[PDB]
Amino acid sequence: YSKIKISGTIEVVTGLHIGDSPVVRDLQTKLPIIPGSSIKGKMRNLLAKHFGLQDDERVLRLFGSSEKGNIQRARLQISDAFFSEKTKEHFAQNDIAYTETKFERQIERVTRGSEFDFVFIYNVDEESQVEDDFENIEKAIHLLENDYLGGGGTRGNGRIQFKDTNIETVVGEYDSTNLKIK
Ligand SMILES: [Ca+2]
Ligand SMILES: [Ca+2]
Ligand SMILES: [Sm+3]
Ligand SMILES: [Sm+3]
Ligand SMILES: [Sm+3]
Ligand SMILES: [Sm+3]
Ligand SMILES: [Sm+3]
Ligand SMILES: [Sm+3]
Repeated sequence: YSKIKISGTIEVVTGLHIGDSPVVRDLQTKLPIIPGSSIKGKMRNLLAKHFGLQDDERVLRLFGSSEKGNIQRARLQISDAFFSEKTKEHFAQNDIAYTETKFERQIERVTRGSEFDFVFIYNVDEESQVEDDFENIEKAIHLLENDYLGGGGTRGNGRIQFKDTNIETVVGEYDSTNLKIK
């Protein structure tokens, strides 16, 4: 019943729109946010499509499902990803813009170079499957990085990168030191 914490940074590589059309924002700070659901759903679709080369246990067990029939609980809890303090300070001091509005309709985007702190929590529901689940999480990441988040994907927008990923057992004594994403 251990929990493993995956934390790191999501960096924007090309303008990010998650919804004339403003980007979604934290109510508390009015700063852009990447919702966990955005991340969850995109990683699920992508990893499903990957394996599909009728659901797959491996996708189900990490992400769960809201769909008919399913009872399987998600091992992987995905937080909202928040505008990093490092980003706020740097952009403030150097008069850098963290959003910009362009014509396609009028579209707000999070600027290249903005970074968000992210956090996944992994529940060890079945000790024998941790290694495989962690390979699959990694694969999901890589697929998201060779794809896109939110809108404007096909015109090259919404490219993000994961980096500085730290793995740590925050509940229980499960030995997670061998685990690595990248
Ligand atoms: Ca570690
Ligand atoms: Ca610990
Ligand atoms: Sm389905
Ligand atoms: Sm095996
Ligand atoms: Sm590996
Ligand atoms: Sm990459
Ligand atoms: Sm991809
Ligand atoms: Sm990376």
